[PDB]
Amino acid sequence: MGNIRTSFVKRIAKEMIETHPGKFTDDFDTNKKLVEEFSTVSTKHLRNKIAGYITRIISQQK
Repeated sequence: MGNIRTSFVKRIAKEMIETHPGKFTDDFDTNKKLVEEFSTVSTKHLRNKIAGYITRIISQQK
């Protein structure tokens, strides 16, 4: 096996979301704008995974 390496991405997500408590609106558009109003992640297509990640956390949270 090797290293896991994924928790750091989760930390970036936290930093991005937690800067604005507009959380748990369980909509893709909401999380989209939530990401775009902050955005601290490199790689433009990686933003997609971030937006989906938020939505995923939210849907499982409820």
